[PDB]
Amino acid sequence: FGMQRMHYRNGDPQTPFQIAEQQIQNFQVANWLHFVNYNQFRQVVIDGVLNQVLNDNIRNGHVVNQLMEALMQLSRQQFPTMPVDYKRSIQRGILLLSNRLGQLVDLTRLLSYNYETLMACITMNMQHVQTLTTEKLQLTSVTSLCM
Amino acid sequence: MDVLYSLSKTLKDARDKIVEGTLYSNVSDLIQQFNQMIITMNGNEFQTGGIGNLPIRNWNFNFGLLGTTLLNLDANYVETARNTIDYFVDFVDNVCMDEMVRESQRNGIAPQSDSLRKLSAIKFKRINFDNSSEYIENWNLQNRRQRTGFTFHKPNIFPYSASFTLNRSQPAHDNLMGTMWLNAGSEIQVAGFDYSCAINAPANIQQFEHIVPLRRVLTTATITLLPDAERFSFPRVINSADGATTWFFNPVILRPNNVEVEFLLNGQIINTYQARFGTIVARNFDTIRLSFQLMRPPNMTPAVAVLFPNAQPFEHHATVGLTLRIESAVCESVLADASETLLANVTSVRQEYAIPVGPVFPPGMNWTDLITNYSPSREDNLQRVFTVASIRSMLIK
Amino acid sequence: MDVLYSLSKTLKDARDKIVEGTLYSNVSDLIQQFNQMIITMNGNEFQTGGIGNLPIRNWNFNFGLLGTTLLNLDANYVETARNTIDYFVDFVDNVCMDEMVRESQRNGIAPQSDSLRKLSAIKFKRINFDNSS
Amino acid sequence: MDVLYSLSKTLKDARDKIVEGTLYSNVSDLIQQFNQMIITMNGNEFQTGGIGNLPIRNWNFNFGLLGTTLLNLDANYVETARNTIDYFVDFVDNVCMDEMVRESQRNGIAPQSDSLRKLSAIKFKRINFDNSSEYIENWNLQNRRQRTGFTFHKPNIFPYSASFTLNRSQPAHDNLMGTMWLNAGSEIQVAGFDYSCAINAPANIQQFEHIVPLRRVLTTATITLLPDAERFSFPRVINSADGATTWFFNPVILRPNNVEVEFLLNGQIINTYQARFGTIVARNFDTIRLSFQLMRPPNMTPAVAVLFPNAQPFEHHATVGLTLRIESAVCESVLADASETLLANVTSVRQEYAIPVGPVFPPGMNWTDLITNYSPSREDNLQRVFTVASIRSMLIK
Amino acid sequence: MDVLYSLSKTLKDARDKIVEGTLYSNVSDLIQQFNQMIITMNGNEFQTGGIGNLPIRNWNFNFGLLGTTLLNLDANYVETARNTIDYFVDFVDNVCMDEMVRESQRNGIAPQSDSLRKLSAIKFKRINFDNSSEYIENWNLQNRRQRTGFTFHKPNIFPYSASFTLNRSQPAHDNLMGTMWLNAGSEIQVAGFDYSCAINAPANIQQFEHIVPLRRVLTTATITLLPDAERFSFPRVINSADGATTWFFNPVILRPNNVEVEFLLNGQIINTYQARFGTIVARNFDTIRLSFQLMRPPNMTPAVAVLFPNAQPFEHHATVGLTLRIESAVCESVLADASETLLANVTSVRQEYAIPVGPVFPPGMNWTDLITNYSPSREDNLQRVFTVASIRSMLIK
Amino acid sequence: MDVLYSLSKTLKDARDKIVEGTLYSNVSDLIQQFNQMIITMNGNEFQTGGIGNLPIRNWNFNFGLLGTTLLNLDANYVETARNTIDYFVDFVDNVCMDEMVRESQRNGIAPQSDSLRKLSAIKFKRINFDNSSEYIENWNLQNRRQRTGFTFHKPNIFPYSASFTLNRSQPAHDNLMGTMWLNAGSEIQVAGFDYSCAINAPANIQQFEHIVPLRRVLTTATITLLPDAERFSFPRVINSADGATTWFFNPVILRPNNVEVEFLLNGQIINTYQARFGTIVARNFDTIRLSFQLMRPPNMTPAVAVLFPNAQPFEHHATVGLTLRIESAVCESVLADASETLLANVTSVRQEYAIPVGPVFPPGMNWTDLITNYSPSREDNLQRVFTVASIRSMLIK
Ligand SMILES: [Zn+2]
Repeated sequence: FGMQRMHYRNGDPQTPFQIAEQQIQNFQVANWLHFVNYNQFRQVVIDGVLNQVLNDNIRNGHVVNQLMEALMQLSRQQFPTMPVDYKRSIQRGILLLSNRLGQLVDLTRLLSYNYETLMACITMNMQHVQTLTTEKLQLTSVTSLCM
Repeated sequence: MDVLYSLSKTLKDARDKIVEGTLYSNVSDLIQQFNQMIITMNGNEFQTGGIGNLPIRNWNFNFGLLGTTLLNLDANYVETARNTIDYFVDFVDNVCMDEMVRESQRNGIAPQSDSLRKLSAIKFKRINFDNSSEYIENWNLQNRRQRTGFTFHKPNIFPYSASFTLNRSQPAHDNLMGTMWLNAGSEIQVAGFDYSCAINAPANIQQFEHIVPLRRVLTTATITLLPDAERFSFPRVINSADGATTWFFNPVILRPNNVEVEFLLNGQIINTYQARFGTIVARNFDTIRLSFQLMRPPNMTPAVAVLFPNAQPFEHHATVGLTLRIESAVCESVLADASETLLANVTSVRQEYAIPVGPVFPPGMNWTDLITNYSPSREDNLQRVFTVASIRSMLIK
Repeated sequence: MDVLYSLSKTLKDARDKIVEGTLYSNVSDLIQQFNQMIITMNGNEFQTGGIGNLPIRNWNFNFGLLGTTLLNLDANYVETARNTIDYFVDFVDNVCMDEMVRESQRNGIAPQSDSLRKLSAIKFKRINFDNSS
Repeated sequence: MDVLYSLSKTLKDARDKIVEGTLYSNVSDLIQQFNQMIITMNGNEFQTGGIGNLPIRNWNFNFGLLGTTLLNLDANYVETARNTIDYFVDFVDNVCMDEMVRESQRNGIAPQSDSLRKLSAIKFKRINFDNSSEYIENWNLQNRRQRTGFTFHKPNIFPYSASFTLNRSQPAHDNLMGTMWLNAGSEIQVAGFDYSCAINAPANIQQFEHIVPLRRVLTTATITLLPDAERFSFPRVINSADGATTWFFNPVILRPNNVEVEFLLNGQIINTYQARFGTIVARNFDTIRLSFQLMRPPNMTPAVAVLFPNAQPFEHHATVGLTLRIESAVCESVLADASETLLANVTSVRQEYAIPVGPVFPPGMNWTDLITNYSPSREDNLQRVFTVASIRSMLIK
Repeated sequence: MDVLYSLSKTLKDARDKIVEGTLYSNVSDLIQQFNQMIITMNGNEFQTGGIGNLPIRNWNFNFGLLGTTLLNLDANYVETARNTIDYFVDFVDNVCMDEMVRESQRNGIAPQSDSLRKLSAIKFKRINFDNSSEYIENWNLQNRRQRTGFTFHKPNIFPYSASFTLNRSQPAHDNLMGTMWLNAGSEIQVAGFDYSCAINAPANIQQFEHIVPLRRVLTTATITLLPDAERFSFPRVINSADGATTWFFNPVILRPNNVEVEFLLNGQIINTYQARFGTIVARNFDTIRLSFQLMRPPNMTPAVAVLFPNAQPFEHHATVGLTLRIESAVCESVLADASETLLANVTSVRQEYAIPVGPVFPPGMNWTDLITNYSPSREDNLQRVFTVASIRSMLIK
Repeated sequence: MDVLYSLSKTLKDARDKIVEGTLYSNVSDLIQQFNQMIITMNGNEFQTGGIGNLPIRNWNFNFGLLGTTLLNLDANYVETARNTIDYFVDFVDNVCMDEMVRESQRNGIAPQSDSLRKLSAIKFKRINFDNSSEYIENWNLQNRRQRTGFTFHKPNIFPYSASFTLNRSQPAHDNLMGTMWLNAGSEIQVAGFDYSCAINAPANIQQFEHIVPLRRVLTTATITLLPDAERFSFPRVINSADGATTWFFNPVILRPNNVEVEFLLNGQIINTYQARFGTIVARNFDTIRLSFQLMRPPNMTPAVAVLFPNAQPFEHHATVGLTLRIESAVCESVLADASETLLANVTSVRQEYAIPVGPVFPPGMNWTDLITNYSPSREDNLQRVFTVASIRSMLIK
């Protein structure tokens, strides 16, 4: 959208999507950014045990119908000073994702359903605390799971 | 305004639908809207009140989302929902009392309080929900300039005007002629009287006429038209026009001969009714013209012939009346009636907090002085404050 | 008669529920009924009026379906919805004024206008919605 | 309506900007809009006229696009542009004359001609361009129900009402008292006269009063208030109230003592001016109340004392006048004034083609009868037809 | 002429748009036109003035182009732009004062100064820009022989003609009859008087008539028509027709009976108005015919009956007047009015530099003598000099 | 001040140009300026109001940039644009009402409100846009000390001064001589009267003279000069100089012999007109000298010779008048006139919020007392507040 890149300043409690949407007026990318700003788990006891649940937009996979609407908005988007080969490459790389609408709506239906059926067999609390060591995720594995 | 109705509609539904033991599929589409509301309202601060004795309250929203993982809603979920709902209900109560209390001569249809000017942004536009009540439907239709209609049961379209008119008079006040009327609420009671009982009128017939102009154009009105106006049918003493002396009125009642009730819109006769009583209909009108006449009875028994001599002393005065009561009507502008309590809520908020008289509304919210001079700026202010009163009447009982 | 109430109930709800910025899950069950209504009403032509000074109007329905892919309804969806709703509201207004004006001594409970006699088929029965008034 | 203004704005700019020899960068953003207009208007057929003597014309659009490859526009491009522009200007001229001639009692703000009902689709919505004129700005603001203002130079807010009032009268007409007035255009000339010159009034002071109600609420009006109304200051003979006899009026002019000019809005005094002449201002008003009084001069030279005897024959009658001229005012509704020619264009189109009298407008477009009964349906029709007249006045000189 | 308007339009826009700190995309299409102007005007020399006291100035253009490489215009660019603009503004000021001062009987629509004859080449044709002002639009439309219209507020269409006419007269001047009039600016005040008050006229009715021929055909004129001409309603002494003796005029004012105002075009009645006052409209006319009549009042009170005896001494003379004021009108030819200042600019330039009287225009630029004999060669000269005055009024305030 | 006009010009253009369905190339240069405006205004907080009843409002700007790339602007872009535009329009409305309400004796041309003192930094200088309106052009030209001109239609250059002068008088008041005048708005009506009609003056000629000094130098004025001042031509009774007694004035009107109208600048005769009526021109002047004279008619009919005896009782008094009406004029300083509404906007803002009387402007914004003593500090304050009123009149209708 022609905007200057942000300097983050770590000390704020505001994530880059959370500053970005207050700086971006689209009604299509802003829907997606405001989803991701406040998707978090919802703490409720079910039969005694506390559980960390998704909202129902992730749960039935309907939220991907907005991410792909926000992605093919970034595909009809001319960039003001990017070189054209890297721009055409990044627009077609977005179109690699935005043409798998149903294939990823159904994938985040399946992922959430497996999380559902295995969350029922939890018997201790599902406490969310930031652990010390982290399980490293490769985004290459996410691109593999997508495509 | 749309987001304020949306906040109140979700809080009403979440007091109604989110109960103990109910199935989750009954509330699965409401919890998502309530979570969207929490996500939108977090991080924002508001300030309500500051006029009259309405206290300044600061509002800060820091709430967690509600759980989406139950099958039947247990009492934990109901109690945390009741906490969040009670805080938001107190917030929207104070926003509505901050908005009904303010007014502007310049553009009254715009929000005047700081909280509702802050809620009128597109950041808060994702709060928005269905707009199903009549006042928010007519708000959204008049925000796009389409035709609206408010359905009123006995609308207060007439200002209080109890007066008379002497077509024939003298300082003796023993041979008078003219009309008397009571315009009150939705009811016109008119009575033309002659003391001579048309003993010297041509063809023993005296023509009366009473023209009531309205302030707003009523549409599809059911009207009970009865003869024999009951209030102007007993003896009374009445002050004169200048208030100097008083004159006596001892009526005997003839029936109204040749009743013609016409419903005028821009001077054109829309509906007319000739000697038909009971329930009548008037489809489109802003002026009501009652044309009744007093005819001297040509055959009289000896009990009647002693009442009306040919000479001067008339101890019994001929009087002919009509009664016209608008039972229900559809009006494009806002009014008050016997069904809603919105004007009562507006006056209760303006009188409870000792509010100074502003530039638009009459002192003390006098509805007679408000419908006597019903300007379009006052119309816009009245519609805005009635819409906010309807919103608060949804939340606060 | 049932389908006429159903048309009017969906048009009332779609003026109420389909607004700018509202969440899609609030309107996810209404857009399916409104699309069923569009699918049923396409290809059909109607003729209203013809008695007194009520003018003869011809009605032709050729509309596209509404999108089912937003998360929050933006103003494009609201404007195309307002167009389709205004055409259907004008249609049902003229059908109701064509039906209130007619009467019959023989069997008055039956529909008298040509448009409501055409709507009383089972082709139009999938328009039907809740009957709550 | 928006697309009709857009067609006319592009045709005006393309007569202005597309000239011979001009640089292409001056017209690079106009040729794209004109090509979008050609692309939108092709394949469509229209039919204008059909009422009165306005002839039925059929319009078919089959045009090629304009070239986008010159550096300086040569005369070939100018000639093909002038051809396409002349055809579209004739089209929009006949659409505007087809729209100004029609009216409706039901909803006058809607387009009435077939061509403008066809242009009100979203297929033609890509024609749309900037809306910079005052009438299309107020059209777009009142299409969303916001506050508007039309700035008028000497507005024709007053209907023509030349009449009088006799507070004291007799059939001899030799000792009269009361006011006379001329309300015309933007000018009120009022004059209260007494024949006795307050020789029996209490404290030798006779109070006059003249209340002019307006039809629409004027805002921020500059008003020249002068004393000594010039028209009612010379001798004249005047017919009576019933028109039976005539009475003579031989005025001598005193100055107005204790002038109080009040500007009432809904009965509330907004502005007041006590014995101040010259240019005054009235910020918000719909009623003008002039309260001047005639005081008998207590010291008179022998040339003055012969004019006003104590007895009955008054050959010189005391007369006191005021003049109030609204120079410029901002009104939310449409009016006519001395600056625009839009009412003249509307009447010229309605009189040129011999148009029958419809349901809304007065016969012959009588502005006195149009502002005497200025109903909101007539207001909507007048605003729509004035907007179309402004569009045609942009194209057709 | 087109390139002179183009120079002035670019200099006006470059004083407006090229400011400090503004974004380059706001001025990206203006700097290219201004650079095209610099590229065209370099290498050329001009010579302005040389008539009267207008000094001879030599103009040489050697300027560098403006930079096209900023994002926000800094103050360096603004200062070098202000230098180049001030030199070009002084040049176009002296070219406009050299063109308004000259005239020709042979073909006045052609440029007369040496500088504007040099600018009328195709070498300078790439200077050309949009032609959006009313005078250059009507210049370009009349250069192709199409219909134009200048919209005037109170046009000076009437020459000053204050005179009278005695239909019945004698050297005693005690029983006179006829009309008096004042034609001034846009206002006709006419008054027919009879000293006998039609005491021997047939049916006690005296017919008056006043025919005003115009010089140019007005179109779509809003006209305030009032009765009772105010200037001819007080007593005055007036010289005779030969100027020998003076006669006295003591008017009392009757109202005008049977007013017929006709608007003639080529002898054909276009519009007619019978006893209608207030604001009227006249769509197409070049002659105004006022036909009012004086009727003796058949019923008179004793205060009136002493004014009009049957015998000869009439100390009170019956007088009946009308007033007709053209508020705004569209005329195809150029005129002067109360809104523009173009005639004032032309006369200021011709009087400031002590210019000799030429062959076309009247001495001292007498507008009464210019509109009295308004020949087409004088029309062409007046339109050319008014167009150049509009150009200079754009640049020089 | 420049950036305030720039904010208002972009908001006006973005209400005009950014509409639904318009092509992107029509608005491609406006969206970049509006994004530069958003980028500049973010992170800044303002505070408006705080004097009288003008409420204190705090302004915080946190908006996203309009960078979405469209070919035709859809309704999403229009709605988010309308939100941002409505917030900025409310901001600039309150800044303009905060600036028109304040004044300073020390340096009035400087900004007085806190918001406009904060906007006068170079951080906000990149907001700046074209300065095309007349008031901001004259603001920018007088900020560099160059010549300006405001074009007024009927300027209010004359303070209200209705008075007289008795060159010959006595306590009997039966043989008077001198001038009377009305200076109001743009109109001078003067009338010299002699009761003897120059029966003992040398050569039967009485010379009158009336000198009107102006407050600011008018330039290129079109002036309607008519004879026979209408207001001083009917009989009236007038209080004396000390206000003790009243004297009678019964005029008969002679024509003005030997009219000499001179237009003085610094005592030098710029223009002179000898016995020429109708429309005249005055190119540069600040004093108007009217020199008319009353000549006794040497030949009189018997109806005239009875009016003017040689002895003392004069029942008919000779009176000679002129009328001078400035239709349009160019003045370097700001004024008020019948065309603009800027003074009305300033007085409406100062009267709506109940503002105390400050050090510079007269109480109640009396224009007569403001142009009576029109000091240069009051001139600077008036020009600044009129410029801000023009800005707000662009945004707020
Ligand atoms: Zn004017």
